[PDB]
Amino acid sequence: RWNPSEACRPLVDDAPIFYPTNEDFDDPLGYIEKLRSKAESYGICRIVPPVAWRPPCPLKEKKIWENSKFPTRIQFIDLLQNRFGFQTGPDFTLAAFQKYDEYFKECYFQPKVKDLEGEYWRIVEQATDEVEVYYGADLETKKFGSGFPKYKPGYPISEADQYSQCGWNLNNLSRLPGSVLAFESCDISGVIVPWLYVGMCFSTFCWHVEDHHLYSMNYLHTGDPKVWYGIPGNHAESFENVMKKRLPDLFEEQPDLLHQLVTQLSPRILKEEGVPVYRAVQRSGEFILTFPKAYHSGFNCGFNCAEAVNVAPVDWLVHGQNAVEGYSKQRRKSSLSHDKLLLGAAMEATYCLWELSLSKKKTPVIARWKRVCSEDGLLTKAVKKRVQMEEERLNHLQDGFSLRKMRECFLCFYDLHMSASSCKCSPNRFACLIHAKDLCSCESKDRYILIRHTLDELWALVRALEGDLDAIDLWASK
Ligand code: NI
Ligand SMILES: [Zn+2]
Ligand SMILES: [Zn+2]
Repeated sequence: RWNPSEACRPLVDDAPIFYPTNEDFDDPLGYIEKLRSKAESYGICRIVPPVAWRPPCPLKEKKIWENSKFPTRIQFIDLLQNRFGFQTGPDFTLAAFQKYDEYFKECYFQPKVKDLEGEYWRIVEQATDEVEVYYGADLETKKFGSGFPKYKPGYPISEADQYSQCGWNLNNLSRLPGSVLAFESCDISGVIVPWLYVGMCFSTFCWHVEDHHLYSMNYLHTGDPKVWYGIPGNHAESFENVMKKRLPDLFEEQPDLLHQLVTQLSPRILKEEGVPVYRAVQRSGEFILTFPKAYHSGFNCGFNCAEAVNVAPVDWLVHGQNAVEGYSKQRRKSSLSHDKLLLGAAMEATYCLWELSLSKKKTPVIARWKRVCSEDGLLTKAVKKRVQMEEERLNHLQDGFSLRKMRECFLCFYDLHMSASSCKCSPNRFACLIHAKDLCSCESKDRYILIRHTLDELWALVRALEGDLDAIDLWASK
């Protein structure tokens, strides 16, 4: 079934590859921050851990490897570009799935990475026959278990414990100090608690971008390589347009195709249309880093098991803001509360400044928070921007609206953590301040607004980030 004479490998330049020291790996967020200047213009990058950094994998224990079940879905590789969703497949264990991957490869190819790539794109672009494969995607590490070790009390000291404490352990990455996801109490699947992906030959994750345009970190625990293609964030729009222009219209039946994640488009076609694409080959024991609003896709070269999680350093905030605004225009539901995270970061920073006031010990965390909140600080800019948005929206209404001190918009599903407009007629139903008028049609006397913080309190927060001790004192008490 393999036809190497008609291979269709695209000519894609390689994404950058990094080799961090041990010291570099002692501080994940700082290293990511430094990687930004070098690799954000690419969209993705490959990260090779220092020599001998390789955590044990609990999934390999036979109680899980042989007996733990996960569902799969069916992908028709020949239909990914030229033609809908991935149908239910059979249940698998890791052992069974590895076995079937072996069977499949031997039948199919009677093979190095580039051969596999050429054949994959041959199937996608110009299919001679139908090719179906199974994919175990978005598996929740809570039920099944994580690929990373966890600390277990009552055991002798081992390297496993050290790995379980590590910041590059994807179970710990999301809520590290410096990542605003730490201010979300719920263990959101995928976003804060890592997802597991079990792949076989040709298993595909189509073109997509992360929810809220977050950072994405992926670790390949075991198995065959995974081929990645990535688009720079600043070209996202371009990509989108090309998708509308090179598959016209697989955007008719479903204006919402981009977010369905069932469509593949060759990097060849993207390059002919002027969209820069970069390539990475992820092998077991390696990381793939994905930047805000950076489209990515790819496929597996055989049986493997990967883990993925989100992270949100302060420099993401801007993007994040944009994202939810976009969602509001798209009438799409959010996966998290942005204002909650922003406010959380602001209050944490304010607390650190307040601690500096009392001449308490200066810690690396306190330092990091301080360097992002002055007049020029990124956090301060984010908060100030948000507050300005609130002021403008508030000004547009409250003609008799009335206010009450303290949830999605009924119309655009905007998260209402900060403020929510409602009426007497319809309690338990809310609108964002943009669509406050669209809620009811009642007279102003019956309208009103739930508000978490008065406007002067918010401006006080902005001032506190800029270093006013009275404002700092005020917000430290919250
Ligand atoms: Ni992703
Ligand atoms: Zn709204
Ligand atoms: Zn009303």
